[PDB]
Amino acid sequence: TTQLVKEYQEKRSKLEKFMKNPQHDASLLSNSNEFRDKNVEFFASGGTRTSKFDKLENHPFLGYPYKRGVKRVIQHYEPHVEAGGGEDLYGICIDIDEFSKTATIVPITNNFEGYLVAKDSTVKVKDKLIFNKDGALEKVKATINATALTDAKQISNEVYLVKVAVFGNKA
Amino acid sequence: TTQLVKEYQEKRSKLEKFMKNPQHDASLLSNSNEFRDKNVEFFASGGTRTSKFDKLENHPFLGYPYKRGVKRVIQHYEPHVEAGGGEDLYGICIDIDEFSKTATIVPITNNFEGYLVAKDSTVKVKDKLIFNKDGALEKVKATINATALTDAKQISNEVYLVKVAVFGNKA
Amino acid sequence: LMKNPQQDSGLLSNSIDFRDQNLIFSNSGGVCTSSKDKIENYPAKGYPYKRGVKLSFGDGTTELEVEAGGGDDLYGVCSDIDEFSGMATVIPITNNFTGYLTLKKDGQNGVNPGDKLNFNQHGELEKVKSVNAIALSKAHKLTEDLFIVLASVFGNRA
Amino acid sequence: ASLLDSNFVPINFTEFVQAISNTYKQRRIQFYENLKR
Amino acid sequence: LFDENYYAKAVANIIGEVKDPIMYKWFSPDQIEDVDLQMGYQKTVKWDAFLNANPTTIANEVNTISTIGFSSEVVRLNYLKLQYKFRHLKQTSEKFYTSDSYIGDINNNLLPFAQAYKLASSEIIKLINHFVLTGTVSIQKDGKNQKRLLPNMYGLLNMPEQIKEEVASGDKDKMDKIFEKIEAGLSKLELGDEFSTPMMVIVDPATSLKLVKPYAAASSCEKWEDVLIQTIKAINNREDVYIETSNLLKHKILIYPLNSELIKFKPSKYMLPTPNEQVDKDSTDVAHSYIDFVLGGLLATRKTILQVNIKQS
Repeated sequence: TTQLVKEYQEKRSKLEKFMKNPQHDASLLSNSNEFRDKNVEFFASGGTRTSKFDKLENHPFLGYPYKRGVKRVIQHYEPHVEAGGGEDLYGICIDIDEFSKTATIVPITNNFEGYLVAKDSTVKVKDKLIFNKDGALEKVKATINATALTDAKQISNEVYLVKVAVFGNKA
Repeated sequence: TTQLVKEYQEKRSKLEKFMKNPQHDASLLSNSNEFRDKNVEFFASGGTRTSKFDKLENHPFLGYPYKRGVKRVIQHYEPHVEAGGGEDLYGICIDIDEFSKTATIVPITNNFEGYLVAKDSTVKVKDKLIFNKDGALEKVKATINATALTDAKQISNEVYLVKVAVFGNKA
Repeated sequence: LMKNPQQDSGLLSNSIDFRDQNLIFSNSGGVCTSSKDKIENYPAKGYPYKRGVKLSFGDGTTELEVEAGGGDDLYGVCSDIDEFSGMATVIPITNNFTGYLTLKKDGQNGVNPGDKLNFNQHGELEKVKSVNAIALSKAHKLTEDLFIVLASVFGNRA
Repeated sequence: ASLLDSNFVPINFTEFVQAISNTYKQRRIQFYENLKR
Repeated sequence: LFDENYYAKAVANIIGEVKDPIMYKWFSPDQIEDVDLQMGYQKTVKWDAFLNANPTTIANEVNTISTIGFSSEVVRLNYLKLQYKFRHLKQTSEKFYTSDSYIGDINNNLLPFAQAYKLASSEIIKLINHFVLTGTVSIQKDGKNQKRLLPNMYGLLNMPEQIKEEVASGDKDKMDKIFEKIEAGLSKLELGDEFSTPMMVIVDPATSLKLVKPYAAASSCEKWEDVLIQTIKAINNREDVYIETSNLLKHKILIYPLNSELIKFKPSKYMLPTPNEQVDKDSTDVAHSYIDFVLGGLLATRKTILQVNIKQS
């Protein structure tokens, strides 16, 4: 029984690791009065700078494409969006809603500035970045032009957020 | 992701199997308009026939002693009831509040008539039963006198409920 | 040897602390008492207070009485005595009991919680066969020859 | 709705209990009003 | 009701004689807020904003602006309900036990209901105060044989994720070593921007006596107490500091702020002792009654309480 409870906690933690805003019950109030460095978290949806004339599209998704580059996949149901990069990149997922399983995505034709998932912590400022097969940004044949604004910041065992501006496709 | 969700489902099912009233949301209602054989359930707390002058004692419990014979184990904290039988049998657990983790026990000095967990589906009517080390009833060193009133009824792979009347100790 | 001390006290009591203020011989009844408990009273022979009792039969002119005893003749446990009327409150062996009882002044140091107990010829609990009694605490000494212990009695065994 | 008011007369046990909690609250308020460190 | 339930009437008359708990002195008036339930859990949500980037200059025409985010945290508080039973005399039976100087049976330790209730209420309040300060329930001076409680039920002394300091056994009498640890604990405190708040100190009497000694060669016109007051004022931005003595503590010092935004006490409105309507009655003169009280409702922020334990081994 207790072993089952421990295993349930382990699997719950593993599942909550891959979540935008996992719901947890804590016995204490965490204190973060310092207003600096209070925005680098996995629940910070959207972008650092947002324009009123930005184009947002909601699509059904497979897997967890949050804060990753997405590509359209056609299968009977409507086509969905799956985390991926390469030459098949369609856009980048900036928001997610797990109840309706709908991802809010900015098209590749619209420039973006925000925190995105990086493959590892080998990314520095002024570095050319490419979306990998998993939709994560890796240091550099780049079809798009994405440049890192900051260094990779680690929150979880594999969570690496990097501030990146994506402004179209190369030639 | 998907594998993590599947493991979460399996762990949740295994944990909720050992629960008096697990909370499972269902997509549709069930039909139970027939008024017969609705009492053989794992959530049917209490006893089939209960007297106004029965003695009930609430104790903290370790493990899951629901519908099982309990013994007293002393540890620093107060003594707690644990699922066990043999010559250490103090009583039988008839109810559990999981929020407070408190089990209600009828002492062996009092007589009880109700459904209890059986070792396996090898119990027939008019059989002498003994409490094992796990607090489960097994077919016959019978220090107590318990007789089965019905046959073993199966609800799950290991959930076996049998209607037994326990009326004290032998000599 | 009495529910209340025969000798008076020269001192008032200090009602400040609330811990360990229950290990007194005047504490009658059980620590946890059920409202559905069967309570009897009998004429008392001797002082069977806080002791196991057995039925005592005289010549026949007078009714039966209860005396401190145990073994094969255990009828119940005395939990209270009214001294004016000499009536001993007895809880039958068929009823569950939890409270402080007299402990034998021999090996009282060896008594630990979770130890099996049985009544002796004088109605005193002793470490062990036929009566289900388990110690819930250690021996508390109230007098050079008086030792009490928290124990639970839940009927006879096979 | 407090036990301090003599005019108050509870009708049932529930009103009696509510008056008790109100009475405790008023005493706690009164204590802090007259507390000086 | 009072014309029918004598026991309810008796409690109403005797309720004024019960003294207020001492725990009220440990908290500011703003730190205590009553809730409405008896047993279960409550959830509190705290909302916080954050700045996601540098602000943008409003020059000429621009539509790209920086963003301000939000986040929330939820904290679950577990409550509990407990009861006690006490015997007393039946109301009609009092006249047969009244005496010139007292009412009751001395030989058998039986009281009228009013007196028994007042004494029983006082004992319960003492246990309530013990739990609030210590977080544990026990009736042994040894402190063992504790009643296992629910998770998310902590007191000031057992609150997790707080700063704890241990003074070595050999330095139990060395006041300088004691103050060395307190300063280290005061350094590790994290009050955020709410540091400008009054503070409260709780000490056992043995530590209290050590404090009133002159401050240490030796000096005069200054005590160890004042040295502590100055040291605490160094971190609370020269705010008021209060010291209290509690016999409940043993060789332990408690420091926590008096800001509701950091530590808040939210107990049930039925936490204090309350009579029960169920009154057992028999053919004899002995009756039984029940008293109910609720435990739980302490909320505190992470790393805002300093706990100094002086090892007396």
